[PDB]
Amino acid sequence: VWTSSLIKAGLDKGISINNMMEHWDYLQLTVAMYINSDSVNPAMLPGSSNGGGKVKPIRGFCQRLKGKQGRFRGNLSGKRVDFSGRTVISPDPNLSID
Amino acid sequence: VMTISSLEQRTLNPDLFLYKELVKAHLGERAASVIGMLVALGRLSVRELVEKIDGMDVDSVKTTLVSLTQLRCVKYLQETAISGKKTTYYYYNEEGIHILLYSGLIIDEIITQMRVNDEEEHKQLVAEIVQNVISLGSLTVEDYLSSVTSDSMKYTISSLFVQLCEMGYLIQISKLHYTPIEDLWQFLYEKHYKNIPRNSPLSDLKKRSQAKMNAKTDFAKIINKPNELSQILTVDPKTSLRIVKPTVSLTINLDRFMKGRRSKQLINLAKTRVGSVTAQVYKIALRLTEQKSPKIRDPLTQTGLLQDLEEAKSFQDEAELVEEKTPGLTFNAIDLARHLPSASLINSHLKILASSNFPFLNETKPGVYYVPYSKLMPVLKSSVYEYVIASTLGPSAMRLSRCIRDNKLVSEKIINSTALMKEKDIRSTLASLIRYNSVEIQEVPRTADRSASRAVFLFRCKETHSYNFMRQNLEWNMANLLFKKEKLKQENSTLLKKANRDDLLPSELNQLKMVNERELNVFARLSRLLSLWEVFQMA
Amino acid sequence: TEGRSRDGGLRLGEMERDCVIAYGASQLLLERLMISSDAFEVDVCDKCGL
Amino acid sequence: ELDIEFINSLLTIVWRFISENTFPNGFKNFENGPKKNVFYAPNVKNYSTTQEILEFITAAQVANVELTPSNIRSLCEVLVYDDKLEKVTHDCYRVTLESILQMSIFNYFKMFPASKHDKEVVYFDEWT
DNA sequence: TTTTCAACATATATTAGTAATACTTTTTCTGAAGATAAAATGACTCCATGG
DNA sequence: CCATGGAGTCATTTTATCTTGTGTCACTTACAGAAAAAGTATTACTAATATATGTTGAAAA
Ligand SMILES: [Zn+2]
Repeated sequence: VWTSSLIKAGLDKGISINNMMEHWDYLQLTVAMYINSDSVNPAMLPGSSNGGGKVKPIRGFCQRLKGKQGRFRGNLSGKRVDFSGRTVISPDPNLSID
Repeated sequence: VMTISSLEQRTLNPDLFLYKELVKAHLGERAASVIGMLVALGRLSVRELVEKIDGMDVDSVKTTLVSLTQLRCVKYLQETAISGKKTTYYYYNEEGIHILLYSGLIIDEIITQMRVNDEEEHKQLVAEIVQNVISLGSLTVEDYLSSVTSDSMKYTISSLFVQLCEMGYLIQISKLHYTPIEDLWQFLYEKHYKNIPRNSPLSDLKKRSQAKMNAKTDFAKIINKPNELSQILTVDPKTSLRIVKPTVSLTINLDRFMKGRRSKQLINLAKTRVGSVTAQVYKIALRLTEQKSPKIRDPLTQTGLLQDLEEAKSFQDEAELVEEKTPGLTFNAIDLARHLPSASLINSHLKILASSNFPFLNETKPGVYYVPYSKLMPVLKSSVYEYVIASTLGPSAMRLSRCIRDNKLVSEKIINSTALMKEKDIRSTLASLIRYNSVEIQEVPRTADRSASRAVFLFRCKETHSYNFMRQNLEWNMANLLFKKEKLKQENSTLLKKANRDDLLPSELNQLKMVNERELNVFARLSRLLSLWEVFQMA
Repeated sequence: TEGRSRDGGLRLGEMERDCVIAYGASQLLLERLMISSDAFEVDVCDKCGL
Repeated sequence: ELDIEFINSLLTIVWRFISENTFPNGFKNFENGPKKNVFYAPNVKNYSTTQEILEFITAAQVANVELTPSNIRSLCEVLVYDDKLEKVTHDCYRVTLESILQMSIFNYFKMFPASKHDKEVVYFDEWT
């Protein structure tokens, strides 16, 4: 929203051609950054709410749907269950089979 | 959100969209939605339609199909593969529904032939003629005049009669006539590689160029066969004068409606840059020569054949000199000074032709007063676009958009030099423009690989994309405007049929003039936008 | 939710679920990965399914 | 010049002279007053303005310095871009007759929108 | 020599009025392996002229 | 008329690349500076008060 309404109030009156396409670019890098991993920091540097600490885990998107157990594999086909129980074991041979 | 948004009805339907509302707004019902499928999905076969539209097989398809064909709303072909049997393939006719799309300025074409009889029912007569002709599609003066009352004056009835000829109105539509041009270039591109009497195995070039040459020269008379042939014109029956061949079915040839509607635009361009008097001289000067100029007919096979890094030029320059030469003898050396108001000594008033100099006309055989033509239109059309973004984007937009025209791929620093204003303005009247396309962008990287703030920008034209930003004008309100016409029909939808079959009430009288003046506005718009749209689609 | 502490509930992994497939137990599997875990109603529009 | 305004201040003046250079002076009263076929044989008048501008600029009546032939050329380039006037044969220049702009159809001027109530209008946006 | 006094004085705070200057702020404002491809490799052939 | 030279297209490698990698608990802990604006601290005045502070010094032991 921010880097958009920038260009929205921009391009109406102020800014400039050279100080435009780097914004609109940066828009492109967020919206793609948004739905997938790809680009991390090819010396592009971040926007609002950074601090400049070099934080690698920047996404909670394509990954949440993708690998490991985010969701697709673990949380959907692999659903955690209900009405269950877990415990250690001990033999009871005086008990029948089954 | 509120539905007054009007997005669904708006953005996602280009190209095709116009058609399936036109026919819907015109024919409608099942008769429409078939074409909507036909344009979108390309060439299509009779049976294959039903797998999609769910139109009650071989019922609507057949009935609505011929329902289109007499109105020539489809392009029609049939053939067989090597296995056998037969099959039929279709298209959306030419510009086609286009014929419907004007139909008003085709009413205005009276004004040309309107001369020699003015302020008459004869006007109303020939108007009734044409408005019946397009509506009924193909006609025959034998069946039409037969349905027309007897015991009246035949050669007086017919109006056209000896006029049917002119440039416009009608021609026989013959067989492969509306078989698609592109494909008949293939069928005619047979017979040549098809028949090679084992000439030489070497040099497919001798096979190739000769083929295309054979393909070109054999194609020539193909469109000229309908163009004019005396089978219509010459006939002179007994107890009568020269007649057409009413035995033949004819249909309006839009090419001379192309030419006619266009020459008006050539006027309104000239009616600017010269004086109104000599302007008028240019106004009638076309009326004599508006006949043979190919105009919107000249692109023709410019569709359908691969262009060339050379042969495309040998096709261009051919169209450059051609009719400026042979029809150049049909063109204007000494005009009759046809009618004119100027008066008294009229001759040097005619010598004013040279007053037309830039940017058009003003060429001849050396010193006979005359105009170039087949080359004229090419050096004319390119400069017909004029102001297409005036009183829309603001005048400031012109000056630099015009400036971007002179030089090319120019950077805003020196735009700020040649053109001038505080950059605060440029970054509006330019940046605000680029959203509407035109200028596009060139950019080159400097002291980087490619980056954000590590390069410089340049601005170019690509007038194709420019001249193509106004084909949205098609989808623009020719989209919406025609809805306006339709989606309001529901206000009186119950009142409309009441008012038609009644010939009362206060509220009936109330919104009659409302919805009507409303209409007359919506079609006023349609005429205006149409007049603008007359340019970009061809020429 | 995961583990003890939080609460309970346990895990049928992509690896394990195959087991009940091999038996060919339908109503059990659907009784496990559906009713027992998240049973949820959705209202879908036949036209333009969403 | 300088980089800021009072550019068109002199532009509107030079345009008025260049107009007189084309055909005779304004002559707008009734239907056709202009040029009466440009004196005799509009072709026989072959005329620029160009260099003469500097001699006309001598009139001053404004706070400035003089100005070079070069920059004048750009001053004229702007009115080529605005299409107030026309560039022909190097330094030769005409006017586009769009002095009439001063005062179906094509002419954004002498036209006005409705722009109330009825929703059927032709914008240049809402397709975009 | 030292200590207590004293004592002298001078800030310290209020409320003003100026008036003027100087001085900080603030607020704009911009300059791990195995598919996929890309290109260099090379053979094929159309097509050039000439003895 | 035909062998030649030159190029144009078209298989064919070999380089540059990206997606994966057994399962479950149970805790765990946007650059910086520039300019404009706002406002203020002295900068004198009495004028009462009553500590602090310094010094010093004078006065006393
Ligand atoms: Zn729905």
